[PDB]
Amino acid sequence: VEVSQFKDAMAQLASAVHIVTTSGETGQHGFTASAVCSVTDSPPTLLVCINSNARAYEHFVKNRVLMVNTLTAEQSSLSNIFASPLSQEERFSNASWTTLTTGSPMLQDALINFDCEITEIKHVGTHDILICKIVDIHQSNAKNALVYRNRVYHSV
Amino acid sequence: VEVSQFKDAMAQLASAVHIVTTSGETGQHGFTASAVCSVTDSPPTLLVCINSNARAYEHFVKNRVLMVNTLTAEQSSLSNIFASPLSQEERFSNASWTTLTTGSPMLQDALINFDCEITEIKHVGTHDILICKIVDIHQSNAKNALVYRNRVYHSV
Repeated sequence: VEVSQFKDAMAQLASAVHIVTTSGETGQHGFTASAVCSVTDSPPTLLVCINSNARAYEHFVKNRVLMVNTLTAEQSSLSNIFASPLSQEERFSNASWTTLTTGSPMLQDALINFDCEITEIKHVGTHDILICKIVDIHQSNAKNALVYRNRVYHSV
Repeated sequence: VEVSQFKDAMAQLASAVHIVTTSGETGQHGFTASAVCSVTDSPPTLLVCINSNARAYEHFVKNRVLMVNTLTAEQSSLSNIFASPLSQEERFSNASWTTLTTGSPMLQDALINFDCEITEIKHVGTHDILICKIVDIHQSNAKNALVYRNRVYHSV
């Protein structure tokens, strides 16, 4: 199918919004993602799709850990910031961060935080699939989720 | 992490809802899925996670094509029907279906329809990842999406 048609069809597919981070000597690194889903509960595992040409990519390959920080309805600016060509220092300055187990930065006031080991990497052309065993979780209660659909944000 | 904690954390992660189908001599087969996301646009590709122990599974392995039918806000009963131990005949009787290119059943009145070839299969324990090249698309306009979060349905 044509790429434009696929992009317009994908614009219809509602998705949760996450900021996926990792830790480095280069310091903190992260990116906004929608292509995240659970895989299995034996053991709890999720996947994250990543552009293998992105600035982000080799930090994830090198470290082999990541945090999935699922965003609340109040964090749409942060979503945009982590999707845009800003330095990591500027990006991270816009929220508060800690760590769980891996050292990957945990976003404070997030909807959910899944700290993961990148167990394996599969190549799918311009993107890779990161298979991620979950090793620590923090969850919120009574918060609303950020959702992206029709190229705008929503509260669910 | 504990499975119960992971399930409760996943309950917070908003997701689109899809009915994933394929075609057979055994006839039509399908299942409700949330673990679906785009992968790449070179060429347009999505993935679908499937329980390799499910009744559904070997039909997908045998046929090597599937349709992702993304649901509208009006199709929550259909979502439940395709998640429950009903015969495929009973399931399919509850909507209208056609075909695009692969013969996988296309759900009428869906939000989006992605007809796919299952290019490769990766094993991740109890689940597999189906890598799916998109070969035909139908999209709706001006409809609302079904979203699942906190174990209940939503309109986005």
